[PDB]
Amino acid sequence: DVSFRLSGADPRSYGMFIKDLRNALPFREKVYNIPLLLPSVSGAGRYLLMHLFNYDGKTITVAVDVTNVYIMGYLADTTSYFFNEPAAELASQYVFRDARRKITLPYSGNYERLQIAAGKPREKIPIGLPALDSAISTLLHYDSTAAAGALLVLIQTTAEAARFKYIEQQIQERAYRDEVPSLATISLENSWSGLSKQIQLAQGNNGIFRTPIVLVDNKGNRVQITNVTSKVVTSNIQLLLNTRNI
Ligand SMILES: Nc1ncnc2[nH]cnc12
Repeated sequence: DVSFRLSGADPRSYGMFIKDLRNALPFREKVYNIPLLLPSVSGAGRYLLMHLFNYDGKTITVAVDVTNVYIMGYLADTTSYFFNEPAAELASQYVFRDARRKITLPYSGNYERLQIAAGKPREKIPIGLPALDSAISTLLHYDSTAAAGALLVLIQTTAEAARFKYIEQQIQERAYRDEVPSLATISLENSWSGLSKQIQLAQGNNGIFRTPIVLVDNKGNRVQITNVTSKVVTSNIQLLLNTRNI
């Protein structure tokens, strides 16, 4: 289980929470020195539980699928809430079985459906650690419109920060002030499967990508990633989505 408490949270303890989250995800192989996540894990062993405590010390417990870092649902007080999709429903068989009631959220867990329900695209939703604090507080008292925007903050400050060191950095910069994500953060979020597939395919091709991935960089310009020598590969991506699961 990993745990983060926002009271006392500073860029450094956050950096540490994100290092422990990565560290808690099982892998048997490293492809180009990046952890390759497992193709499947069975049952209960498929879910990591994160305890998040907001500044006032209230907690929600989020269940994450360890094969692809997907947030499946969460428990607030005595109620579990799960995304409306098959994988979240399978997850309910193993986690939060102690909750007095189980509520299925009107939407599934991907960004398209969540932005529709929340009302804004995520490039207009400020993220940071004050926004994570706010998100926890929202999720404690059900409201499904408000839960959609809070869950967009929650995904980006935990699962997306574990996947890319750049997003973790970005959230460390927003430790005392929220700010909308750069377009580089949106691009990276959207490319994880692609990037993961081509680094794994690069293995039998001299570290060269069979199809290059285009990203927006820091300075907002289009940039083609073509082999594993790239800074995106050497420094930025931290966990690889197994090809079996793409
Ligand atoms: N529900 C989710 N959990 C983690 N990463 C995601 N990316 C998009 N939706 C996500």
